[PDB]
Amino acid sequence: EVQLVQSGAEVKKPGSSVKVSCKASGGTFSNYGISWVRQAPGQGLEWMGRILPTFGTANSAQKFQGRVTITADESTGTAYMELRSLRSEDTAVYYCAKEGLAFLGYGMDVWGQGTTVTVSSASTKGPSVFPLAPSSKSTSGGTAALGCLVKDYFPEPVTVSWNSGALTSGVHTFPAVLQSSGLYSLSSVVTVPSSSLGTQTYICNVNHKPSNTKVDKKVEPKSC
Amino acid sequence: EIVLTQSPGTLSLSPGERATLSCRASQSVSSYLAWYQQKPGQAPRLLIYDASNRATGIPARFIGSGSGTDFTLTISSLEPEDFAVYFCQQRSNWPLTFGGGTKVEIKRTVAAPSVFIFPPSDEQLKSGTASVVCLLNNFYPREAKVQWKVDNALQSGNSQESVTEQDSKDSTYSLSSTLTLSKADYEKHKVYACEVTHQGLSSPVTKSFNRGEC
Amino acid sequence: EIVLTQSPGTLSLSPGERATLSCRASQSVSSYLAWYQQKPGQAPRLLIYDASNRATGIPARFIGSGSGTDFTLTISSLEPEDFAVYFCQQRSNWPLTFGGGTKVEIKRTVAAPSVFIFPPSDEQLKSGTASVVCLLNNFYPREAKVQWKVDNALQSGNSQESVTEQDSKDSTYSLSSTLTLSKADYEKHKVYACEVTHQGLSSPVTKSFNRGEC
Amino acid sequence: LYNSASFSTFKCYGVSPTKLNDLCFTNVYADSFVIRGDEVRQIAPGQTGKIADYNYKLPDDFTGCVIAWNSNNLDSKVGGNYNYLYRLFRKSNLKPFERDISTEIYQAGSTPCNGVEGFNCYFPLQSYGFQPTNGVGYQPYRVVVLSFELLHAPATVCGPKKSTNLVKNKCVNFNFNGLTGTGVLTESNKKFLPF
Repeated sequence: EVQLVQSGAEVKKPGSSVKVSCKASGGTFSNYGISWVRQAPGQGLEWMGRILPTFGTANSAQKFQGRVTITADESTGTAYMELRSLRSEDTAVYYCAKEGLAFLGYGMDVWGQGTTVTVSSASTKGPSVFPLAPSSKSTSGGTAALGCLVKDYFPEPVTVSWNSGALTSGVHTFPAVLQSSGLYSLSSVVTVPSSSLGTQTYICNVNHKPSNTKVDKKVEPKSC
Repeated sequence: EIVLTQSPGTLSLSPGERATLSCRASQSVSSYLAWYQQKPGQAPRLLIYDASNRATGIPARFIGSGSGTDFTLTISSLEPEDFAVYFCQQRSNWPLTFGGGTKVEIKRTVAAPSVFIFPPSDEQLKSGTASVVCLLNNFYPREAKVQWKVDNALQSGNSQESVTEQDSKDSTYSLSSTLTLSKADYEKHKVYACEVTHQGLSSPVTKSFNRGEC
Repeated sequence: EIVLTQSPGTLSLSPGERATLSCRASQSVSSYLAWYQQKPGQAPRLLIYDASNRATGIPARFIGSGSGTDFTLTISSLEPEDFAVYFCQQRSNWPLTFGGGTKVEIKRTVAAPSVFIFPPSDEQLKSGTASVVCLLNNFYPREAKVQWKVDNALQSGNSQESVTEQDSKDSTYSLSSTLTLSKADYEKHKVYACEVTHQGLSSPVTKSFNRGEC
Repeated sequence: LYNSASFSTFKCYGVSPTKLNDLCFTNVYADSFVIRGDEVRQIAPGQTGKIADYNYKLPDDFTGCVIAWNSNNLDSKVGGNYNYLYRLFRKSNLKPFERDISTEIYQAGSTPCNGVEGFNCYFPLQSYGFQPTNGVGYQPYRVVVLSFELLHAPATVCGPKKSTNLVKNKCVNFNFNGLTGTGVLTESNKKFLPF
């Protein structure tokens, strides 16, 4: 059961350089053939190139020529896939997987874990929490939905919990969307019976790890 | 450079039925193909290699066939843990391209999209940016369109959609669209409305609100 | 078990040169082997038996050679009714398996593949399935690739690429690909194209039509 | 080797199995490798395929002996045994009893490869997925190929045929180191020299 421990998330800036590692859990290498696969956010997979660790051979896809440089270190069993001249669209989740010392046939079977590599041009920014009041309390007389909008934060992720995680029924968390400016935003709403309104207090909390912020917005009705 | 396609793109099926995915090629890839099974937010895993063999540990319900320029992956019994995106990778020669994908969903009865709207808050109005949120919750199927009608005028180019994944308890979606615009623009109209059109709706339900008075 | 490899696969040659058909064997089949000739649409009559003899009625044109494990057929001054696939099957031990065979054909100058497109008619639209056919007439050599770009999207061969037999006058090929789809799939597309990639042509030509407006 | 009850494919062509220890041969060669199940058949003399063509070609006029027995306990570990390679691409065929270990990238097309794999330029070798859980025919088979040559040198390996007891005081047939005859053997009082 060969494992492939991979690096961690690395936010970078346009035009910079990145270096992802695919250390093989177990020691040194063998008759491998590790190859690198890139997956854009919410898209299909995309092959990049492969390396032969022990036999000392590597190449990249024709589209990535002159930009990707795959190297291996058989002493420690670690393969690197340094990428230079990072573009704005190169943000993706980069994988590494072994495919047998060959070129055609078997196909990759043991994968790493993914290394998110968001490339942009903005420093960490606190997320501005804004409450969405349960407006128009006349939908169906017994159902209501309310949430708190999280806007202009960077970078991912930001977990959202309601009442310190004491409520999960009818709770949604939409995926973050990259705005034109370059900051992320996501909503999080909860469906609550109209009877509970005006009697139970709901507070949503956020936890932006890079900016270590703990906000607590207590949602309110329209305040007459 | 060989290109692969997968048909169809959605392949909506209910549990217990039989699936049929076709990764039709473009050249001679006679017996060199592989199928991957990626659940959301995870790493892909190998299923079928050389278009007939099955990888170790895979349940026998997965059968692959076909050769030449037209292959087919067939699933006999759809377990709940078989709904994912299925990728095909041709391994004939350089480069080892991939396929589009086929997100296999759950098939259920049609449901009605509950609609809610939220005006921008006063605290959100401290800066010069105002955002309006129209929300659709527990609907099916995926196809749904939202249009904004600020001052009875169609608005475009300033909205962003966001769809959750299928729920694990009722298999219903949930869509949210935002209308980000400047404070001065928010002060240069009267009424705001979001219009939703769905297969499960007899009429295009539209929710609206007026500024200030609430 | 014995295996009889065949090389080459097509052996494109001219009327009146040296042919070097080979029958690379497995075992010691020194002299128990035969060659056959199958005219398309006919029964494969015998040509050579015991690897060095000749059947009755066989002209001096066909001369055989080879022994042991290597066996070769030499055709002297090819003749127009001597272009047919040749099978060499051993008759040493059980079983008497055949070979793949090589379809000898005429070598001519590279030609330009013409392209035609025919959309379905109203009568074909009375059914539940459409019928879109491309056409590649009078081209050379055999190898080709036909693709469809529907709505500027890479569609793949939802069809059966049919190739006709070599011409008896010009010795050129004709290709077809009946891209078929359902009526419901017909109306949600807008442009259909037939991509052609050829060695003889430097740039891939494409013939397309727009549905309805025609 | 014969009465071992552990060899799957103790069969061979040049000479009879029962007369192996009857002929004194020259320096017997021995080959060794591990292979799948589907192609132990083509390790025989005179076959063509993938391994009999580019890896280990055996001459038709073969006079050796071929061994093959299953070892799905030592060369198969969980996660595969990516340590047993085999060539699957070559310019031409292979002459009998030839060795090739060069790892120049094979060029299937008509374009320079520059020592780096690319379009129509495959790596020559290939690994074996020796999983512990495979059907028979994919499990490893250790193979030993023998060869007996009739070199003009006298001989170097004879057979340990037999040696029996001796009964004296009877008219019996005898054979001592090739010296046969008949007569009655009795103890002597001679003074033989060591040589």
